[PDB]
Amino acid sequence: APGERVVIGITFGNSNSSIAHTVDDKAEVIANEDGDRQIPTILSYVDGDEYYGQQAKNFLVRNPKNTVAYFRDILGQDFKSVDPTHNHASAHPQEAGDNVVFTIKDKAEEDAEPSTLTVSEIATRYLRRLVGAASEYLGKKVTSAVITIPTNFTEKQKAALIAAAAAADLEVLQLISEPAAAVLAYDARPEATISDKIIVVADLGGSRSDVTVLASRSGMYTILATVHDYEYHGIALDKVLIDHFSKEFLKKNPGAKDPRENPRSLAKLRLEAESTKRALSRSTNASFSVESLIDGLDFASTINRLRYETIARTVFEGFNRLVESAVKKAGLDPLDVDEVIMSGGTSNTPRIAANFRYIFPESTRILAPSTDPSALNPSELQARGAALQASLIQEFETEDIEQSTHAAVTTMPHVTNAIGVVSVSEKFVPIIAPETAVPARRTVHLDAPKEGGDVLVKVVEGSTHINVREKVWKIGSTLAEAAVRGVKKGAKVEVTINVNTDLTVIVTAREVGVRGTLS
Amino acid sequence: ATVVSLPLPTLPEGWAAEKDFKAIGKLTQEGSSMRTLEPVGPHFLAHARRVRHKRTFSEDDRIQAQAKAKKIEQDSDSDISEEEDPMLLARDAKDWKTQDHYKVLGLSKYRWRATEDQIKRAHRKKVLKHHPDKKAAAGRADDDNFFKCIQKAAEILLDPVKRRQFDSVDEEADIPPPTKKQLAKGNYYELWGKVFENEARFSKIQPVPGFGNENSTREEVEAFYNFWYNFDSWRSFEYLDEDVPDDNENRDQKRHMERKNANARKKKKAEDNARLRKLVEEAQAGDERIKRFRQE
Ligand SMILES: Nc1ncnc2c1ncn2[C@@H]1O[C@H](COP(=O)(O)OP(=O)(O)OP(=O)(O)O)[C@@H](O)[C@H]1O
Ligand SMILES: [Mg+2]
Repeated sequence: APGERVVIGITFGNSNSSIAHTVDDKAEVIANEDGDRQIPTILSYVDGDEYYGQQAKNFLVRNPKNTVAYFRDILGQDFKSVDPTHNHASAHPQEAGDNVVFTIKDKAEEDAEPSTLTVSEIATRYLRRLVGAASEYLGKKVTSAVITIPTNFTEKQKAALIAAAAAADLEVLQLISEPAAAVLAYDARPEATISDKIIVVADLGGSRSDVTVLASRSGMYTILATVHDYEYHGIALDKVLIDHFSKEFLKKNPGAKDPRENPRSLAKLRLEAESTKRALSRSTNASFSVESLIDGLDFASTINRLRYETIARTVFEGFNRLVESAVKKAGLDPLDVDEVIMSGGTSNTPRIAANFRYIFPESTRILAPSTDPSALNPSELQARGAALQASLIQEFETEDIEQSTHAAVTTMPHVTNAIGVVSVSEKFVPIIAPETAVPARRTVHLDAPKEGGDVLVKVVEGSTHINVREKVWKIGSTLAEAAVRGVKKGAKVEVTINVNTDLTVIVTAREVGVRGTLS
Repeated sequence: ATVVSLPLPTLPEGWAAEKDFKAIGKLTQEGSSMRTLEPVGPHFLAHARRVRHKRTFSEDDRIQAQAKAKKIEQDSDSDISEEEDPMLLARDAKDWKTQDHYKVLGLSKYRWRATEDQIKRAHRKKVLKHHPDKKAAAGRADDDNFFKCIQKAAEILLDPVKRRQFDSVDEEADIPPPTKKQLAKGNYYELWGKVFENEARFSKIQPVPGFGNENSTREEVEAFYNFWYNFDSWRSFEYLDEDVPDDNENRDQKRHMERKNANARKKKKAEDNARLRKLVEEAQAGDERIKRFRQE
């Protein structure tokens, strides 16, 4: 029932998931029974018992054939399109009809035939467990949720997700993009101030990378560009360390077999490399030790953050090439960006944030934990934004969400060029920012002339131009010319510009009045 | 209301209008652009309230054409990537660093003049097609050999510096000079124009003079010759370096091997520079524009 809904926010990624709710209109991330707030999206079975989260991540050694992981992408995807690279260790999907399936032993009996569960079945079980843990934490039964998704999920994938939630007895009020959840996590805070900003969302995960460029004006955001890279990521960061420590171990122990060829050894090396990576992401020095790598041989060594970034230098310029590729695809310049929010678990690395600090001018604000005191957890941004949206839409009727999420509401012709006024001294001042959305009315306060009196407010069109680098405005066609009579010396003149849906432009220039209409 | 510390223009003498306002221009559909919003946030919920008041039931189908007008979606184009795999490139032969790394990835048409985006796209396409787990299940034990070939090509061409090194060493994408008398039967200037632009890649100055036809002016002739005679190139031969056994750890052996490969690299660079100089000399010898210029 709409009046009795129990809503939460869910972030559902390839690597891990997260759950969140709202307390006193403030988003708070939920910890599960294990105490984890970033819960790995991994399922594992032992003796017919279902395990999830950290236990399932740990049980990779215990069960080769009962571990399922990296199944988020496979949802709503045909056999040809699905990629099993990250899933190579996990059960091989078998093409049954159009829906690949994993074959695992989920029954309790030791001589029982293993079940062949579908990807939808697995997503259903995982969302059921997530909802259940949210239910124990809340003390009430969770009934609803808003789930974040990337912008390139197909309609078939959305249908698969809603069907999985329905089979998990969870009704999805709305699917929102992770960049939108991350921006809302900041904008919906009490201390936040709405203002026109160019926002870059850099969601750097384990198996994926997303860079999205948005223009946020009047507290509402319009997507300018998006890029999604599957090559550079936390898995590659773990891999350069697995090879580095495999070389070190092999050199120290002559005649030892390379651990990379043994599945158990490589899994242990990845888990220990990930733990060492997070330890060196929280500290400047990290230890690396594994008892009995192979043939009973132990290994113990150390590594510093400087050596980590030195062996990982190539990915840093890969991320740079990604960010300039995205800005060029959005037709923008680094001088045009106001804020870059760095999101995802990998976003806790200080050196990447410093790299964007050197890439972008100092006027741009880099919202990352190591570069801003007021920053939020990059792994919590999406889940908190989803929880805030769930608390905002928990009372709407399903018809209200359906109508509010249609193209008739979202679509509008954004004014391409800028609208401003010409200033002269004995330059184009923008009033209406470019790429206006729906009806926009902006206000500016300008200085009067040296003595004042009669003053000319000439409103013209404007365009941005880069001069070699520094950004200037270029005055184009003239829109309107108004006059204010007898302005006081040193007084301020208030100028308002309103662009109505009808494309009607209303101009006002009253000193603190003249009004005009452009059809 | 934004406060700006900038002065407004004084009104010119003898200017007036009805209610002190003059309309000159207007906004156009060319001056605007249609994009679609993401349905998120309280200000969007207020906008949706207003739209539900104005229109109630949303005309999604009618406005689908408007949304289709100016929107960007993912472009899936594997038609060029399909290409052809004759005899499966020696039946999935696998041998490090000694094979063709543009045929596996369908790069024959583009070769050096390629884009990282298409490289990534082709890599993803043929990983999906020839993945060992995905497709070798049907008995294709040696498919992983091909997957290894895609992987090797992926690392070698992934980074700019090393991919440039490989291109520089063995691009295998060059035109031999048309010294043959049988070849020398068409227009001399067109026959030579292609070679200079083909090898012009390595120059320091990106804008490069490009020879020309008979009508080429004397100043252009001088500029072209001066630029080619004094030419700086970044062609390098490191990719051909001898590999080292992993067992070796001695600093002395590593130092000795490093010196040996460095000297070989210097020798290769010098011989390449001499070869380029020889080609430039042969071109000057063939050219008759100088003879025409002396005659004027
Ligand atoms: N506290 C941390 N410090 C540093 N790195 C971390 C931390 N927590 C997680 N990571 C790493 O960052 C990545 C997780 O990033 P992110 O939160 O964006 O992933 P996800 O949401 O689980 O997945 P997806 O990328 O599919 O959206 C992984 O590589 C993980 O190992
Ligand atoms: Mg993520």
